[PDB]
Amino acid sequence: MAWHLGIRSQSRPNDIMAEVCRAIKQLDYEWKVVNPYYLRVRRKNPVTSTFSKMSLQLYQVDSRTYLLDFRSIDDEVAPRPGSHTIEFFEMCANLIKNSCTV
Amino acid sequence: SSVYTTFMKSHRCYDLIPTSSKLVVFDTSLQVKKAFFALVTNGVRAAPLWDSKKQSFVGMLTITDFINILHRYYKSALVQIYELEEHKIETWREVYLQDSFKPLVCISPNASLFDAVSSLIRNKIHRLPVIDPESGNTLYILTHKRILKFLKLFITEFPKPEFMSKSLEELQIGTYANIAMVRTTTPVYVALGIFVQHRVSALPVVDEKGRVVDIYSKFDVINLAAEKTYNNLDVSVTKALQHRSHYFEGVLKCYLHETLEAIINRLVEAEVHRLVVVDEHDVVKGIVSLSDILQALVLT
Amino acid sequence: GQEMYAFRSEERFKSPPILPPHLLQVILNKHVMLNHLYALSIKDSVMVLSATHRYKKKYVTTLLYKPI
Ligand SMILES: CCN(CC)c1ccc2cc(C(=O)N[C@H]3[C@@H](O)[C@H](n4cnc5c(N)ncnc54)O[C@@H]3COP(=O)(O)OP(=O)(O)O)c(=O)oc2c1
Ligand SMILES: CCN(CC)c1ccc2cc(C(=O)N[C@H]3[C@@H](O)[C@H](n4cnc5c(N)ncnc54)O[C@@H]3COP(=O)(O)OP(=O)(O)O)c(=O)oc2c1
Ligand SMILES: Nc1ncnc2c1ncn2[C@@H]1O[C@H](COP(=O)(O)O)[C@@H](O)[C@H]1O
Repeated sequence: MAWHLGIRSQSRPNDIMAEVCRAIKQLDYEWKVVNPYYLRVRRKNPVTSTFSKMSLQLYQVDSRTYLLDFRSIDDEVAPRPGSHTIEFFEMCANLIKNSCTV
Repeated sequence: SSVYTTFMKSHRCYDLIPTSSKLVVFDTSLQVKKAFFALVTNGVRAAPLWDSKKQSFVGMLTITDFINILHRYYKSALVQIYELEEHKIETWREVYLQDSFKPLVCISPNASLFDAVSSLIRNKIHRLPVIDPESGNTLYILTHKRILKFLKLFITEFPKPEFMSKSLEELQIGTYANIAMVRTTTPVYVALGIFVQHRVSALPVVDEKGRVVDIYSKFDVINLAAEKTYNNLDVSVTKALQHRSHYFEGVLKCYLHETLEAIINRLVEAEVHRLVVVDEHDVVKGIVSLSDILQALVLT
Repeated sequence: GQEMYAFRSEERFKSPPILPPHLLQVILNKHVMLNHLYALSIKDSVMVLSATHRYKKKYVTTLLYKPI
């Protein structure tokens, strides 16, 4: 199994940023722009009412290729609804699905 | 109350989790055929089930699920019904009970090891997800094998109870009646039917004189998911066991008159779920499983 | 009074930062990579997402199998 860090693209850095920003907006997530390649993302869960936080960071891996990195942010018998880890995966998935194509 | 009961009541489930572990989770809308192949590919025996609509864990997918689905698949095919193989997890789960409804059994990392053993026994289960209530994350899947190993290791041999020196026959630990078994020539589909009917995790393979020559267990069943079999269920158990013909010593056995200590030691050292109880001539007399052991330690 | 002037750096963020050699792109299966998303190449309409998280002193690598 070959595991890959985030997703790679050869699209323009500004076009990648603009498109993740539009996808965030279309998804009703809150966001902050830390720097032009670094975003903090916050979401209220439609079912649970709890909040999920992550970071997005764009890197250059070679002269034509960029890498979008996703990092979960740490806060502070039958199970209740909710899982920070799975919800992180779902945020990432929803963001990817709505900002880009293969 | 004993040195085992005291130990279990004073240790948390957290203490059992290895520093580093792997967990496979399935969204319920995933195809069943793909989920079981993921069990094999990842070298894992069970997976928590995530329901995206509910934003919750709702169950576990285990080899028992695979046994039940294969059994139904085989019978349906003889009657030209072909659904299950394109069933998603949610549709398969909808089939089997559905109010009859069984919720997910789980435990907190801060709950006692005693409560963990109690939950496994009461719910008739082999897989107990440890779920952190603060984050809601599943941390680890707790098992009989892991619990016994922990006990054996972290309890000093002495302050030793009297019952450790007593034989299985004296203490009546294990099953010694109506043992589910197969023969050397028994087809796989018949074996699955026996699994489904008796809710048992392994079947001894015997010759014409009732002597054990091999064992057909849950490990051998998920191998059918690895190979693109699903078809050759008409082959013998022996043919199905050719996937491990080499690198196989023999079946791990015990006798009725061995001490509990010796058997706990053998089970722990071998990392196996059960011993086949046998007489002087290798004729099967019963089974002692990790289930029987832990039920005995929690109650005596 | 006199008009004032503005000095903007501009090219500080003309290109995204290069990936630091401690963060590795590919892991074989076969540190602090904690909380970072990993993924298998999409095969037959299923995505596999992965990440490692800390709870007290314990690390769990979770894999989610999810249809597109
Ligand atoms: C007559 C209708 N019918 C035939 C079509 C049925 C009806 C019911 C079931 C129920 C199953 C099941 O429950 N399996 C499994 C599993 O889905 C479930 N389970 C395991 N851990 C659980 C947990 N922590 N919480 C809740 N459930 C857990 O309990 C069953 C037993 O599994 P197990 O814990 O012995 O694991 P193992 O298979 O030994 O690794 C099952 O496989 O097949 C079924 C077929
Ligand atoms: C690199 C070499 N290679 C490629 C060919 C491998 C790789 C991995 C395995 C893993 C095995 C296994 O996990 N078996 C299983 C099983 O075949 C065996 N076993 C269980 N009870 C036994 C008994 N009473 N007597 C004898 N054996 C018993 O021990 C292993 C552990 O099984 P288990 O006790 O967790 O539950 P299960 O028996 O699967 O319900 C195994 O058998 O053979 C292997 C060969
Ligand atoms: N082949 C078998 N036939 C009859 N009983 C069994 C068999 N295997 C296990 N058992 C018993 O069923 C219970 C659960 O077994 P296990 O599936 O190994 O946890 C224990 O009491 C076992 O002794």
